[PDB]
Amino acid sequence: GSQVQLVESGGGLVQAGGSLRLSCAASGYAYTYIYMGWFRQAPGKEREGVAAMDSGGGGTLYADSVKGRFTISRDKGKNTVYLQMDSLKPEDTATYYCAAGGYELRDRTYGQWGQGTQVTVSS
Amino acid sequence: ETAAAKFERQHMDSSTSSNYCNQMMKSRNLTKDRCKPVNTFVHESLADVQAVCSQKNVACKNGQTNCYQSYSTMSITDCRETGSSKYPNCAYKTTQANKHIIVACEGNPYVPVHFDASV
Repeated sequence: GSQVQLVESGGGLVQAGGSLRLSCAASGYAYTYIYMGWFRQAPGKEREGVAAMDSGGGGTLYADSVKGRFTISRDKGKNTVYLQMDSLKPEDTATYYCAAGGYELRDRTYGQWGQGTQVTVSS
Repeated sequence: ETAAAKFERQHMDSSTSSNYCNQMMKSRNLTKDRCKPVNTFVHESLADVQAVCSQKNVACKNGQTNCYQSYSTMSITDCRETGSSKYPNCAYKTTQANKHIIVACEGNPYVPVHFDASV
């Protein structure tokens, strides 16, 4: 385990109005990442921060478009971050990326990235 | 000038003395618009300093959380203005140290863009 790996699971294809969970677990880093979060890149759009949370479970921030529908949590394992996604909308279709080691929802501050997990919300 | 290149101009001196800070603060353009009050130079390879962005994630002194602390201490030089220093006539005291460096990292590739502290 010489490499840091942000292992992404969950996501995938779902109907509009449905629910998904995304899970991310880091391996290969011996300490705790202060911030972890989820970013996404939707078709036709730049990458954006979706949700982020600090290692104490605080400093929680959401994109305005997902507040009240998505819930981020870090209480389920060291350097793990989960995103419960309810009431999904077609415009939530995107590649979702786990990120670790940055600050808030600022993409340029994160240096460890998952490979990306497709989420597709159909009508 | 990219953010990464600004960090190298302001903080890297891998090839290398009580006048050192007076010479270097001027040569790296840190006395041009104002006397930069405190500035650290690192005498380690650029590869070893860039690698700190993969080392221990710690809080930056301002509260941001994308800072990284070197597992090893590094050979550094602290440059600090003297009591008489007053711009346009900047003057610095040089202090050599061996401390853990703390840098803020950004970008892709993820590299140092700010020198935060030494501990």
